[PDB]
Amino acid sequence: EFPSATAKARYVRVSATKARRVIDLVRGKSVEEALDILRWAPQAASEPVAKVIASAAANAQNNEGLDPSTLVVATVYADEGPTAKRIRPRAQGRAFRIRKRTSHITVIVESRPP
Amino acid sequence: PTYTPKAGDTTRSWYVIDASDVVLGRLASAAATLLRGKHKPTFTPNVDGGDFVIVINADKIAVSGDKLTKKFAYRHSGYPGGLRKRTIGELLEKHPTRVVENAIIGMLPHNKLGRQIQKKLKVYAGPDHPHAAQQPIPFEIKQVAQ
Amino acid sequence: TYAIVKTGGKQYKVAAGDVVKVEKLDSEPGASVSLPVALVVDGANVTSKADDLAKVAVTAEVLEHTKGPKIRIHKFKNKTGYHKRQGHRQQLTVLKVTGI
Amino acid sequence: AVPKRRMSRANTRSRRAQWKAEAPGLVTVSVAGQQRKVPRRLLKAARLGLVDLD
Amino acid sequence: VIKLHDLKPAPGEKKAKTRVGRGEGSKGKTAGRGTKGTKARKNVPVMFE
Amino acid sequence: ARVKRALNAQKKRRTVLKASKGYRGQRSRLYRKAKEQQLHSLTYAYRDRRARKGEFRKLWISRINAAARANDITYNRLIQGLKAAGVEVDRKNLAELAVSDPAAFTALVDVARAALPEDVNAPS
RNA sequence: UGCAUCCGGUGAAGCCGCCGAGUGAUCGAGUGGUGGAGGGUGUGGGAGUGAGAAUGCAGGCAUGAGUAGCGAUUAGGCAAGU
RNA sequence: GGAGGGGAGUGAAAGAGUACCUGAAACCGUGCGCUUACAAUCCGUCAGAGCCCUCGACGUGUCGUGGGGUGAUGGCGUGCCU
Repeated sequence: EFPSATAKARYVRVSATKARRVIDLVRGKSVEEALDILRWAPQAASEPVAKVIASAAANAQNNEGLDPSTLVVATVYADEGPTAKRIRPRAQGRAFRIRKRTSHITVIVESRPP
Repeated sequence: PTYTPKAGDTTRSWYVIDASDVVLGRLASAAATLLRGKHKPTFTPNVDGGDFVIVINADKIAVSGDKLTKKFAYRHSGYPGGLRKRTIGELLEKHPTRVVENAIIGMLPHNKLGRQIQKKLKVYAGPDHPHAAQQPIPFEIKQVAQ
Repeated sequence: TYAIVKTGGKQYKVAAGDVVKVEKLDSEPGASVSLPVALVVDGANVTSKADDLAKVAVTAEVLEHTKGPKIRIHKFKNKTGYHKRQGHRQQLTVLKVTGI
Repeated sequence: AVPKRRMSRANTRSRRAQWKAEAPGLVTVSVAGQQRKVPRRLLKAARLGLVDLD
Repeated sequence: VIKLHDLKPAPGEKKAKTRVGRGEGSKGKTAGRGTKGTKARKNVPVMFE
Repeated sequence: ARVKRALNAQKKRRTVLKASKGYRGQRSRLYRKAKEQQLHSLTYAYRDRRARKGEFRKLWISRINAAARANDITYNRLIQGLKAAGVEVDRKNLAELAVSDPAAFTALVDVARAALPEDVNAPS
């Protein structure tokens, strides 16, 4: 067990698959390494995920009083949030559904020692 | 309850069969028996508790009738017209051990445990084998009477 | 030593102190039933003759009457509508063998 | 054409795992004194100053 | 003393309604009509042969 | 009165889905597909409880045959000799002896070989 | 629902479980968790009383799939800015 | 940047945060245990190795009237409805 701090970005306008694609690069990694990865990652979901990780880090630093050096992304997961529905019109009068998916990106950083 | 082997009960013994003037199916049935473990009272059909079986002088196996020329070992490549047949004499002069192998493999179960049991089968065309360190017991193919 | 005790229309290999589940006996816990045998093995010597065995019994203390596992039957035949649910807990007795 | 049957969870996930991202390999750079991490592709431009290091 | 909770119908006075189409352990899936025909969805007149 | 049937309905669903743990895919997750398998599963269990007696008999026989042929006798003549000697021992315990008391098995083999005739292939 | 009883903010129902029970539908005045306000039992009365199927209806969610496509026949680019 | 969140506070309760009573399932994830990359699987059943957990006992880890989860492997096995 370790001291920890959490963050959640709820109702993010990206899909949970496209969030997981980048989360899987940073799970278990240090916060510094994770933020660098997500900085230099071409995927757009890297930005929200990095915002959340930075938020949890700053929460550990300010609210909980932990050194940002010792921080690891001990847990992180995206959850398929709400899903707005739209109608794309198509050929021959038919109407296909479009799903604007959202995600809840939850991060829990731990201050594991070296 | 009824006995089941547990992780160290499977003892392995090495047997060696001289296949000189011995009938092919006779030998193969005996060897499959030993390889499966039917000769053992610890026999459990979900366990390869059998014994290792060396076969020597496989080239001197005995085949009755015109089987040496009119029994074919067939094989398919997966391709059309990819049926290649080879008689038992052709197979004996090319790859001697293959006839004894194929016989035993057919006499064995066609399953994952059968595959595991094949590994205990060693077949050699001469009278000599390298598995002497294992101290194999000679196994004469008897017939229990009644 | 050990023996092969006949009871419940079946046979059970037992020795003294061995606890065995058998079919229901018309007895009560703490009672000491005496059961016939089919074979006795006092190590090497093997008693197998019927008279020599009928001169022998096996004492066993009834510990408790119990019930076996729940068998759940659901007979089914396709395209008929035939289902038939049924259950079973077989009554059993636990015997601790005490002497042979 | 169309899919005859609902793909099982196992197979769906078996290939959906292949839709991943290769993370970029990073290297250290000492621009403005600080040690930052960039790609080796961008190392030169970072030494120069053509890399927005947020 | 005889209260309202002591009142019971006589034996055999009340037979349970048979409920058809409520499972194959009962008069289910056809309601005793069989498979097909006029008699599977309608009733035939008595004045008809 | 109007009856919301979810309350009575979900019971069989809970039952089936709790019985269908360990199943792959839909068969563990969905009532309609777990139900299909619980039919097959309990049919198979009923069948197999009765075939289990045969399978264990087959196993015991295999082991007895092995031990017997190690004592230089066939299973059939062993059974013949035991029935002639009045040994009511069952194949389960014979197999257990063959595994655990080979000496006692040899003793029973000697008993059976004695009780056999002098020409087993004679009408008598 | 009639009647008679009983439980309940010292935590009802519902839901999730554990431990179990019944020949079966199923049970649990056995237990914990969640939860927050009505329920259980017996005896009768009445039913919008039990769904897995109707190319069933409605909602939600999957599979395909992070796939196709991102809508002409002109073409965008650099610098600077915000 | 905001959205959203974390501390702090209100509240009996924020596992009541204007997306809000309870908050099932499908569905989606994360984590732990077991298993699986020589194998032909109506997907289960019966037997069952090994691993893990648990309850008791003695003695100090092997045994049991045991219970569970996994399942190597073997046998059997042609979905439901109409």
